Amino acid sequence: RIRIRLKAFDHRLIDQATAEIVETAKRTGAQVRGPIPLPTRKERFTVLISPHVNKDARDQYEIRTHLRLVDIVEPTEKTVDALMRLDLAAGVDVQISLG
Amino acid sequence: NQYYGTGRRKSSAARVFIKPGNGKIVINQRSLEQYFGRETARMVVRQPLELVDMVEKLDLYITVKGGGISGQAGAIRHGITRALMEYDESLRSELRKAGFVTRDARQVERKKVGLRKARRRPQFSKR
Amino acid sequence: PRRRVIGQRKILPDPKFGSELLAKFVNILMVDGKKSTAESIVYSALETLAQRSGKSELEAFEVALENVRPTVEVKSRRVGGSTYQVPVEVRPVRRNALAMRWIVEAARKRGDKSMALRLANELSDAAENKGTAVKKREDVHRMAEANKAFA
Amino acid sequence: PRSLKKGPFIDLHLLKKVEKAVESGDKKPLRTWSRRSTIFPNMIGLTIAVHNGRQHVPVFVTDEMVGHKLGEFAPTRTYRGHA
Amino acid sequence: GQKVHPNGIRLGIVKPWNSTWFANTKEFADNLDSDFKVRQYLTKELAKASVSRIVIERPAKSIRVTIHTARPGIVIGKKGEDVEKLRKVVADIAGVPAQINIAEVRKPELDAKLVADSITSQLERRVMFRRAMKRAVQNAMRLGAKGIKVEVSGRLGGAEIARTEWYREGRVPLHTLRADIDYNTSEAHTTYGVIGVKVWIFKGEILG
Amino acid sequence: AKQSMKAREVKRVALADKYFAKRAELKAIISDVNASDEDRWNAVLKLQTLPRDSSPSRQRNRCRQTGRPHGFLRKFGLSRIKVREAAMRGEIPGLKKASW
RNA sequence: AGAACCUUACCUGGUCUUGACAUCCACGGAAGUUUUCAGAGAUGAGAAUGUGCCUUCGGGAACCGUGAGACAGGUGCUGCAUGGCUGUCGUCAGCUCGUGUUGUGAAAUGUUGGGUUAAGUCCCGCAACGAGCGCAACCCUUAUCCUUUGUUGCCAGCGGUCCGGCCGGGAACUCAAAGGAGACUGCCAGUGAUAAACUGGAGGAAGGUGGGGAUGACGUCAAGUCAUCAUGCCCUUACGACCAGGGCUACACACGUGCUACAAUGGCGCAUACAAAGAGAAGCGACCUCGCGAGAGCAAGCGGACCUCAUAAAGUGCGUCGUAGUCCGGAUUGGAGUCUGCAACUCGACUCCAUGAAGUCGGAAUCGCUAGUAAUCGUGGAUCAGAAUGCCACGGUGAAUACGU
Repeated sequence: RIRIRLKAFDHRLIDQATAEIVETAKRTGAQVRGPIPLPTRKERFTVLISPHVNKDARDQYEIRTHLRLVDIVEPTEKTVDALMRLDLAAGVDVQISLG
Repeated sequence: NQYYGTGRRKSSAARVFIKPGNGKIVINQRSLEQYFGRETARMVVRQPLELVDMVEKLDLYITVKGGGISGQAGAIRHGITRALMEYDESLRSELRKAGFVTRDARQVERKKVGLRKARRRPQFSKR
Repeated sequence: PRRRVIGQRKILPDPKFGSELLAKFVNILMVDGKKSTAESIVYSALETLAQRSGKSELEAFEVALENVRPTVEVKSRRVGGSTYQVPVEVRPVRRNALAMRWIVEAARKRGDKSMALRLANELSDAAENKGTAVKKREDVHRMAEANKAFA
Repeated sequence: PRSLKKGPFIDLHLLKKVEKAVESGDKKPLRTWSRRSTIFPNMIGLTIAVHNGRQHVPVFVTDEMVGHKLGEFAPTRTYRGHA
Repeated sequence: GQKVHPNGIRLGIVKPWNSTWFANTKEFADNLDSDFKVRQYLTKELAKASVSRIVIERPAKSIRVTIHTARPGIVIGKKGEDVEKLRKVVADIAGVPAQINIAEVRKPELDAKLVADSITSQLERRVMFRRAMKRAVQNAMRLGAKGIKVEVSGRLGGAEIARTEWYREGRVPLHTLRADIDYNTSEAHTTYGVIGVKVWIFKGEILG
Repeated sequence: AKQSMKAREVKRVALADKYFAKRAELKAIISDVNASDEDRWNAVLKLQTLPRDSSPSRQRNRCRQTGRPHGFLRKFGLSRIKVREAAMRGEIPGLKKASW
């Protein structure tokens, strides 16, 4: 089975990507597993915002890396190649792994 | 046939199932006395049942995750209450009166930059 | 505070006897949020006390409390140049609390070994009308009496 | 202290110098900066002027000084008294 | 240093990001560095061309730049002569295949950054700062800004004691997150010192 | 930071890049309990001979824009101050002010 | 958001001077690759390979070498020349403007007054009428529900069992995200000026801004920062650059902020339960073997809801100690060692064995906190080779009190 790990910072974008991937899968092949949402990584950062000194003065940023696990149960001739061909929107790291 | 209610309190998440029976309580494949060493916890889990005389009438299977002991107990109680509500739907008023239907929304307040804790400010001095 | 009075928060009764007062006492006793240990101690105190005086566990405790409750306490107004301590009739909710607190203090003070034992001893003293808490109460009363002119 | 498996530490150059001295049989003081160098059995008898940051201070090596380092016998700070 | 940055507070809601790519902790810093480089280069090059926003977007080991500029004609030059030239240098800077797109900025009086730049330029060529500010404000208003604020600070008219002056017109709500507040800044490196120019331009509120 | 400092850092990095294979090998040799004493000694001495700037524990992480040694962040390769600026500008992808 | 070296800006010596870092020509050499002796090292002297993209051949672009200067360089001075960024009063409810009107005018009015509010919040009046910046709302998070999607997450009901959700499976529940619903004084009664509101109650997971965060008006302090950065006199064979060692860790003393204690609500021993949130490829490192232990060896699983860090601790049960400077307390020092690292002397952390200071709740005075708060208990992260009792995060247990001004 082809497991697909979509990773992105924007959630909407990721969602869009996932849908597209599903569409790509579903026309060619059959029995797409589904878009399973894994836990989001909220990598936080604190920094001092003064140039020199004021320690209680701080900004707390974060990067929300979202995960989408799409799986394809039956890899056909037409489907996998189609998937390979299909480039998704920018800012969405997709990894594809069969078996 | 088994009825159900979800329990939640602090970071605990109880899964209470109500069935008709003799009144044996199992929490994560352990007895009430085994799982909760604390008397208070036991009391809290039995409270709703005590309030509405169905201690002997119904068995309940529970599995709980997260939080500590007291929190877990609270969650369990909540779950039980929910189950009761589902099952009878005419005991609601009593439950409300008791204060068990209410999800206790008190979470731990986050630590805040500047402060040592949620509210403890560090030691001040003019000089 | 200035703006708004607020409703006192809900307190659960203790599992052994099913009492609010007892629970409150236990809470008062407690330190570092170690409630369980404190409650155990309280229970121990009760049991010993019960053994000593007969009666029940709860009833005896109540009796003990009764001998250390203050009718009247004082407060500092200080409107003049020098300070005037003024007596005030201390309300039902507060009086009960105060007695408990005093008892706890006495227990803490006491030279006996285990905490629970000390507590029990204190309770016994209260029941009999000697000891530390009782003395404190008397002092409080005495002060009020002295300053009865102010009202 | 240093691990036993690693052995003792001595600066290579210093060691070489010591060897040379031994070969010669001379007793002119060897000025050295390697304060971190451990003293060796063969160094006994030699005067070796160890740097203290500022100046080279002469250290006549003895049987008792072997396990120690050269910087131990060349104090850097110079405190007499507050009054 | 009272105020929060108006762009920065709104990135999740009404404002988008400039650099728009994903990368793991391994390659992220490098990517950032690359972005910084390319942007810097672009600024250096297209100073005379009125450039507002460089948007970098790298999918599949290939960098896509998008230059928002008021006058494409100067940035493009002859059709695909200057752009092409830019591209190879961009690629070199990155170390990947480059692709430059050029968005045409409609209404450069309403683009805040551009306005700021203009103001700075004016300052440099020794105009009355106040008159410049007025012009900036007025023009934006004319163009259909719901509001605009501009602020200039330090060594104004070469005066020994530095001060800040600012002109607002219309409404410029900063606490309101849903407000499209185009904020940007610039610096006039005059004979007496630097003169910092801030400008806020309120396009309107977004409803979603 | 100064230019000079930056240059030094760069040099150090270069050295590290150069001498990694050898240094690592030497380290391995030194570690290896199943080995000759003399060999080990040689390795130890060999290491000393190699340049100091060849060590990776010599090089300090500085900001990639300003060269500021302190307040550094690894993910961004930037000092706090610059990082913040980047965030404000929209230049760091995904990064926005966090509240919870 | 981490001084052994580095960092480092300081000291001591040893050295360099178009230079460590750039651009420019001139012309000597392909770059680079390997290795040798002296030196603390910086540097100062040797042996091997190569000639790629193109020439009516006066040669070129990358990358070393030398000399000239143009210049580089400066964590040098001025934050009282500046920008940017920051603190602060203060998340205090304020601060203004246009037009009108009043006053010779500075100014006033609006913005005051009656009520009310967390709020210049809202209503009513009124020479004001309007507007803006702020107080509110929009944003994140947390509390309830629903829909969607179910692996690496889940196990209610089914069969099988090595009694492990592990394996058939199931999509219920938890959980995971994505999208919706929900709270508005909307509904009820009374008080109120026919009001804005207030007081209570009904429902509800939540009630009157539900809890928390982000958000900081005009301005103030010639507040802080020229040593992040940028930027408007001074040094330029040295106030620049390279190096090794030392210092930033000094110690009659005074202050600030913390940790650990002084014990029995405890210490010690044995058993045993319940988290959350994070990090991880020059990385996290199971299992197994060895070591009293720090660790060592071997070495899977894993860019990770999968594997690893990783046993939560307080707690609970049973035993012991019995108020002692103690089986409290752990400083200090001796020995021996482990790991990181070219390198632990100055000056790392941790381990083992020994050693066992002061300290029995602290003078004048002084700080924090109104709830999942304080108090207490552990856990993680950043910087980081190594080096936290600090900082930033996470959950556990969990109070007291608020009469009032």
